[PDB]
Amino acid sequence: EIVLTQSPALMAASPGEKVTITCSVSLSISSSNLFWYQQKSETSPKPWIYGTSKLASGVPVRFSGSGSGTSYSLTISSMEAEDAATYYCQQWSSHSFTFGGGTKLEIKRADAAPTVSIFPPSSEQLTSGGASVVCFLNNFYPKDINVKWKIDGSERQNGVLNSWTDQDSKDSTYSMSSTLTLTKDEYERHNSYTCEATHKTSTSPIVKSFNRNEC
Amino acid sequence: EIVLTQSPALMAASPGEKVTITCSVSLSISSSNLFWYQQKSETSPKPWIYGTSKLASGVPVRFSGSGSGTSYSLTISSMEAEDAATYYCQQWSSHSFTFGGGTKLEIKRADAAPTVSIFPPSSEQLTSGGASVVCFLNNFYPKDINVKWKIDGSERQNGVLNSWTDQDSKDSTYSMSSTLTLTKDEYERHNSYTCEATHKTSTSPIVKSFNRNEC
Amino acid sequence: EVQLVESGGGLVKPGGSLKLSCAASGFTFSNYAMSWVRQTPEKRLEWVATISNGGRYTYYPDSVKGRFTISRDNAKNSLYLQMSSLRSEDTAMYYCARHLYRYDVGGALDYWGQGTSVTVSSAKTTAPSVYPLAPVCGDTTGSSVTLGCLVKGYFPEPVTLTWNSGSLSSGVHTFPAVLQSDLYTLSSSVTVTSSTWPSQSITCNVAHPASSTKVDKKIEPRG
Amino acid sequence: EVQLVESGGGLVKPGGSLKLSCAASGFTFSNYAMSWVRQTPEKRLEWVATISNGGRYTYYPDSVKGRFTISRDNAKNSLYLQMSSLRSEDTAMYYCARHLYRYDVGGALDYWGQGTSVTVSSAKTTAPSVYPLAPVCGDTTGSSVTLGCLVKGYFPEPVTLTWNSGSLSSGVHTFPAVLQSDLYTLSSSVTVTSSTWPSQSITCNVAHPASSTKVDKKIEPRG
Amino acid sequence: RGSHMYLRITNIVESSFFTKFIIYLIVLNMVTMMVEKEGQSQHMTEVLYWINVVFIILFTIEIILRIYVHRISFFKDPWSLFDFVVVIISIVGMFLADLIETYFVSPTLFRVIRLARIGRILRLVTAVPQMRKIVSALISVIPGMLSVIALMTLFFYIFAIMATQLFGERFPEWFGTLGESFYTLFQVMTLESWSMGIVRPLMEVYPYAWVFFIPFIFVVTFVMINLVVAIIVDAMAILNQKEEQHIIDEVQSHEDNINNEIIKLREEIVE
Amino acid sequence: RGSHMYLRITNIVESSFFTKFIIYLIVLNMVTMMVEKEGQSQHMTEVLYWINVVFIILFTIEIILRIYVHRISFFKDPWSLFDFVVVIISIVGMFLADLIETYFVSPTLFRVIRLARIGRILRLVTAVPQMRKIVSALISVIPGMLSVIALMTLFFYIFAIMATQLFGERFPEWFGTLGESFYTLFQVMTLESWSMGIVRPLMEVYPYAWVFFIPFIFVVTFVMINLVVAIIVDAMAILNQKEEQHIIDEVQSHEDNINNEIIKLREEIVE
Amino acid sequence: RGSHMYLRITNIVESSFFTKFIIYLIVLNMVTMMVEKEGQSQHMTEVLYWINVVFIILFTIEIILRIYVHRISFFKDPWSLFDFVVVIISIVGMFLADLIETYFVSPTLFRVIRLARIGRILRLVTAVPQMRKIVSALISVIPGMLSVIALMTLFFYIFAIMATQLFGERFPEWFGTLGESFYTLFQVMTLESWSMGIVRPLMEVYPYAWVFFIPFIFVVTFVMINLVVAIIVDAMAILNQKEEQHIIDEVQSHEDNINNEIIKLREEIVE
Amino acid sequence: RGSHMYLRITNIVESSFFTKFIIYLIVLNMVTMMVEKEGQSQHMTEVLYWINVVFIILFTIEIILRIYVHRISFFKDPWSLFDFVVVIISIVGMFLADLIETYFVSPTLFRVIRLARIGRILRLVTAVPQMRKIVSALISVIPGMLSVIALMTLFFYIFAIMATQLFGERFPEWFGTLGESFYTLFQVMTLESWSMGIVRPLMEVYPYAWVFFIPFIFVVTFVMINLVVAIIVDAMAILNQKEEQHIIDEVQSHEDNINNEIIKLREEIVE
Repeated sequence: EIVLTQSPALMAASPGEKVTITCSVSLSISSSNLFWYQQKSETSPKPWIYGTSKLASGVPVRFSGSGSGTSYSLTISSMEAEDAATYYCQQWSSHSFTFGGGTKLEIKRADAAPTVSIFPPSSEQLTSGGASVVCFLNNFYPKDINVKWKIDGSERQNGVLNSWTDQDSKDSTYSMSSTLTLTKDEYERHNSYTCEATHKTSTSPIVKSFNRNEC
Repeated sequence: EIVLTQSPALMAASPGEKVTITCSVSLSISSSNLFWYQQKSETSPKPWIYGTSKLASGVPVRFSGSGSGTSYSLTISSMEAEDAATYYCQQWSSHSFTFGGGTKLEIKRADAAPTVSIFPPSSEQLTSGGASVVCFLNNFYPKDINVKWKIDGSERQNGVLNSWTDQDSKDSTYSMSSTLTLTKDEYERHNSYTCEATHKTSTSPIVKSFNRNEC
Repeated sequence: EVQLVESGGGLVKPGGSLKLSCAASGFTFSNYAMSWVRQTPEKRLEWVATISNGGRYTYYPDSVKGRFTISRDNAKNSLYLQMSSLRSEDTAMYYCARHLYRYDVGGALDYWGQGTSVTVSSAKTTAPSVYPLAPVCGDTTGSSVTLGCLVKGYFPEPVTLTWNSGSLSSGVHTFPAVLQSDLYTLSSSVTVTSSTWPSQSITCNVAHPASSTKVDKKIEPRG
Repeated sequence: EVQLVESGGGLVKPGGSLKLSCAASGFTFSNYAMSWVRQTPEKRLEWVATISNGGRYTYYPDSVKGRFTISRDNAKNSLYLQMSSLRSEDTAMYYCARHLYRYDVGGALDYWGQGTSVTVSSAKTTAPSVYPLAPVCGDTTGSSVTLGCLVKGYFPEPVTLTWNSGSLSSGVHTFPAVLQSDLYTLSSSVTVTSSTWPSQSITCNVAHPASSTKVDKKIEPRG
Repeated sequence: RGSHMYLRITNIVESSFFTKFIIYLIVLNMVTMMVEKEGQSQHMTEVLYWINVVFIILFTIEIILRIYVHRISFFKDPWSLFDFVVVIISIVGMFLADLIETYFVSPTLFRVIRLARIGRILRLVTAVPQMRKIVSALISVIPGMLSVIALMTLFFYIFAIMATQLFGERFPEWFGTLGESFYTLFQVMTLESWSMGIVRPLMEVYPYAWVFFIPFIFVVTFVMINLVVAIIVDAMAILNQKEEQHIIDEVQSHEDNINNEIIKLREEIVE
Repeated sequence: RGSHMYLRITNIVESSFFTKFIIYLIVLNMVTMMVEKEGQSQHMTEVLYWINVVFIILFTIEIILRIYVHRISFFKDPWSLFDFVVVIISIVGMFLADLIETYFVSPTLFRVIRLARIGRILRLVTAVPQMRKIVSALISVIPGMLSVIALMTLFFYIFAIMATQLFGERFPEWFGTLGESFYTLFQVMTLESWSMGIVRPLMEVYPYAWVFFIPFIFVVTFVMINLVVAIIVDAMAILNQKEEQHIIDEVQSHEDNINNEIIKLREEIVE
Repeated sequence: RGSHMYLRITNIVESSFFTKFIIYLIVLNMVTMMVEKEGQSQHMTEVLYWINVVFIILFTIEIILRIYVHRISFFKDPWSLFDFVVVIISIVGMFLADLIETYFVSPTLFRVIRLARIGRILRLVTAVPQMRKIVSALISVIPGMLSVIALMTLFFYIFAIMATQLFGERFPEWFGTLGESFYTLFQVMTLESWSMGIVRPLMEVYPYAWVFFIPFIFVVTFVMINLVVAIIVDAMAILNQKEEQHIIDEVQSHEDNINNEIIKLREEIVE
Repeated sequence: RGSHMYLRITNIVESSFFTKFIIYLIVLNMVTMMVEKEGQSQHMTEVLYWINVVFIILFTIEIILRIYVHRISFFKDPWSLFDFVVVIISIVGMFLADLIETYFVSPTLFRVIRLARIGRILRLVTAVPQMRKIVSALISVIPGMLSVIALMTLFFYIFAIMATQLFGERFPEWFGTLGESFYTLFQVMTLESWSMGIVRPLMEVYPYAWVFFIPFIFVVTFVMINLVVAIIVDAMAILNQKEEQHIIDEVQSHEDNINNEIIKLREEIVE
């Protein structure tokens, strides 16, 4: 019933940096009963530290853990790109496991502008009775990005849909897609469409756009 | 060092028939020390009878074993098509395993004439400096078949090559290929080629053939 | 190797019931206590059941007491979680996990299975629409071009998308799904040199086993 | 499950040396004696080595005494057969096999691995020629037609052949290889309706990993 | 007729012949219960039924004879009391067990009415005089043990309380309840897998678990040793007490011969 | 009034009734401590609380009475001294436990305050006279064992030194430290999995490991045998000492019974 | 010549030298049977053969000599009777073994003819006087144990019947037949893996299985304890019987030494 | 000067002080060998070196004093002989072990020269009078066991021969050689995993293996019981011999007092 809280929730860290993350416990617990797990994207958690400080088999000795009572921490002496993961602390008491909220390590690269692309619907969707204009923003960094939809001058954000990737582990850029879905007629009686893709690298938005009289 | 001998070496048997195969031992052995294995095409042997008579886990109770001293046997009360396999007896004594020669069960279907085909070389093989005329005999039964190669009237068996399949377990027909390999010129100065495929169903050979002036 | 594989999962309706199963290999299963751990969609982990190594003692949090039932068969080397009166709260990846120490019903979870997703929702299994994203008639510079595939209107989360049977396992992004009106929309981007486009080589291989659906739509040149 | 997987094998020269390895799973490896069994090309089975469960006792037939050496590592759960002074006699599939009873160094072999082929020969690894067998210009009746692929001039036995990436897993026969002058010739037949022929759909997928070689030649229409 | 039969019939029941005769009847009845077997002919089952009926009436006249002579004293010898119960149970278990199970149906009875068989085995203790001797000897040892058995039971209770609270939270299959802990400590007392099976797994979680079980082993081993030593010196005291008296009796015999003659030496002065 | 109360109240406290009375109170207090249980009504908890209060004052007046009579001697009988400590702890463990833990917050105390329960169980030894007898008998055996226990401890130390330096490099879980080695050798002494669990795995690396442990088993088994034999022959000596003297006393009785007559006869001969 | 040879040759066969001489021959014959080995030279086999022939005739003349002196009494001493049989078997096992197996062929005989070796080892008991003493002492203990061993066997039979009918349906490898149950209960009596190997697996199906086996362990341990105590107090009785008589004899010495004087003094007073 | 020193210096060596003083020196030297440790400062190592040098010379004067008084008798007491050897070994092991290992290099010496440590532990037996007493008591028990130990060793040899031939063919890790079979039978004698670990696996292959090992267990258990019973009744004989003589002496005292007075009754007639 003990609650475990972790800080920070996200940690933008750069290779070679000393990283330290904290697990705080709502009660004093035995240091032998606090554990750490590492979970990488779309895999199950793996044990990482047994008790407060004993590394699990195969954990790089750059990892360490320390703490007692109500406060515990995990440290990387110098981050590596493979360390980018979510770390969960865990305790056991009474007869219940409880887990920390997790801390997501975010590998820090340098600024990268989005390759912005845009697509009018295929006529198969028009024959399905509607439309969805699509905008792509591939291999940008940082994650924070605004996409912004104007449709013959006027904005029409009412149907905007957004999906970010994680850090692609190819170069730790992000990607994003944006879609504005429209009715059959809200497409065919309008000509010019734009996603005013503005990004931390590009205060001038890329404003990749198309017209609907040609294709 | 005890030798185990099995009879028959091949057994053409039909579904529903009672099948019995014998393992004879050059010395008296304990019936607890004689074993049987079933090996199916391109798989490893599987244990089948433990001691003279205890069936292995999952063996269909149509199988049985009996024997003592120098003579042992395995019996199927009524053969099924899945029983088609090679059966090995095995004993252990002193410190050596010895195996019987094996008995191959041959399912008995009805007579089936070969679909006979013949092929002149592709010009890729001619540009390789030679030729190999090929003859196919697919889905015949029984296995026993003669293939016979004539080349502008005269036979030229000097380069004949033959490979049979096993029983294909689709319908327990056999297949066969035959090839006569020839030099560049022994092809290009001759016109008519034949494999005089004669079969137990077809005392008139199928004599599938081609001429070499067209293709 | 130690290995754990969960099975079951899929889609349930609220109030419904589902049984998860976990198969264990590479260790003396009867020497270890076993647990089930949720991971909710916001990635919060949550323990839901524990069973002793002999099966005689079972533990649950109050969120699932009386709804769930953990059980094991030491002969089949398998672990079960009967879930009942399921709720939307219970939508999560469910992991099967072995305890670190033998017989110890506490401590830590040293090996975790791959998980099985359980969706509890009132919506209905729909097949995916698949629309080509033909590029704008414009710059089309050919040195590179962005191509996309849009997969829409399905509901059970695990669709799968692939470009040309995996030959284009580069330049791709497969964007996480999102829930419109009770239905997911997914999209993917591939960026390629014109050395393969325009051509049918750009195949969007997409599957939705929850509706037994597969199609291989082509991102044909726009005109 | 109990499982055994052999590894090593391949081609050796006479007098040469090779080490086979067997990996065991799903049972207490250190409780069982283990054996190696040959199967020669004429399918005669022949036991070649036995090791006790603790590794302290080893047994061999006189055909291989002093040439072969069986050994095991109970921690790695693995079994080895060091073969030396190899001869053409020793060409066989080698199986790793567990004994039926625990500790018993005799009795029966209750589980067998899949095997690894060992070839001892003086010849040289060649890549396969691949010739289409375009059908005779003649009846060509289209309702069915026999098509063939000829794979020639390689030497290490395990080539693999496939028709159109396995989509034509019917009507096919893959004929066992045979040894011309030190080189194998293999062939295969497929019989198909003209609904797929003449076309490049008839792909002969063939591979020879012993020479890292793969090609996908087409049985084009003859003319 | 009259008590002349009672005098004569006691000379039967108390005879060495009658005792031995009944012993062989029990042995033969015990043997027939060895060939009873589910996989057998109906004819074998019918023959065994009649033979088993022959025995049950034949032991019945034994009980009747023994009651006829010993009467009110029969129902006080624990050995004769046991034989009586077994004959009664063996009557029910052959001529009424079906009539019971067909109405008071319970799954236990198909397993409990077997007791009529086990009882007829134990008659081989009751009939054989050398067996009554050894069994009564063993039973008479028990009263002297009660105080040390009570102590051991109390030590077990204390350690079971402690082991439940110390280890039961994380090893409930061994210590999760007082009953679990009692069983596991009994296993530890017999030294059965105590280290490799119990205490080494515990010390992966509770490093000082050895501080519990090794003192436990010393205590219960020490108490078991002293229990056995008590039995030895108790039985020795029963011997020595006999040797002591024989020496004292001979001292009092010697007291007689010497003193009752040395008395006369003062009156024989008249000679 | 006056010492007539002290004389009369001793005739109560020293009475067979009062001894038996306290025994039943301990039995009932032990029974009540068996139904205390987390899964129970608040009303049951409030009731059991008052009953547990009733006992603690009722045993308190017993201690006061026993001190009032025995005074300076009470604080010297180890049995009375134990009962006194138990009442003190049983007061603290119910009316000051929270007052302690609220300041000296220690995680051991949540598990140590149980000691008030265990102490009240052990009073069933102290109150029952037959139990005091067996426990004092057992304790009196210990002084005679100290020399052979010291020897065994010294042999264990020597073998633990060697076993660490021999096998600890490669079997640290069993011999890596002197404490690890001590524990493993104790396991071997109890013969628990000694061969299949310890020595056969060792001989997979150290073929002559049997030369270490088999002589060890002989030595410690021989010392254990002689330890037990020493206890047996000590108890027998306590017996024989009685039989010896009784025989000598009756010899010295016969000494006087006769020599008094050889005295008289020499003066009687003068008649 | 004549009986002077028989008188003199007895003074050889009954001599301490001849007794010791035969002992060394047995030791050397035992040593030679240690170097016989399959991996050896033909020349070593031929040598060892002749040496084994030398012994067999040399022990043969010993038997002839011992029969020649002891005659009718030789074939009644069990020790001499054993030595005779061993020489007979040791002749057969070297000069007729092939002649037997070539007609009465049996696979047991290939393993049974070893018995000629085992018998020649056991002669080291029969020849050494200190070994005859310990073996006859051990054998003399057996008659006293028969009643308690018969009881233990009967308890095993009863529990084996019950354990088969209770657990054999679902644990046939341990209780499926009366023989299976007998073996498992003997394992339990030795406390070998009784809990972790047998009773805990049973309680995964039969939670109250502990109610069967824990009382069983108590009973058979109690019977085993009393069996051993019986052996101890029997051996002590053999001692005390000697001390008793020696004390009585010296009392009866003192009887005469004094009573002879009380006789004389009454007539001496007449002086 | 002169023997006046020898008279005075014996009053040192034989003093209760000197004995106790040496005991504490051994204890302190034993303690210092507990803080010796690889992970320590050079300064701790240098300090311990000098302290260990102080002890080695300090025990040297003890040996010199003890030889100076006991001289030719010193080299005959096994206890004094042991102490001498240990001092010599402890000299070599600190001032010559390196000079040996640097030339006569062997991997055993780095593990065998540790013996200088183990020897200085065993001095705690030799110096303490209560420990010499218990060790000499234990050793004196051994001669009485030799005949039954020889019998057990001979039975083991016979069963090891049989077990090798019966089971070693297919279970060589347990019975493949006489040495394998000896070890496995010793495990079976200790009852360690005898059934679940050995005999049950065997009976998968040799169904009648129980006919071998269960009789084996009975024999070696019976011989072990009689071995221990012999030790008990041997020690009891050492007691009862004393009780006997005291009674006989008092009978002879009583003989003296009475007879030497009853003599006078014939001469006192003159009064």
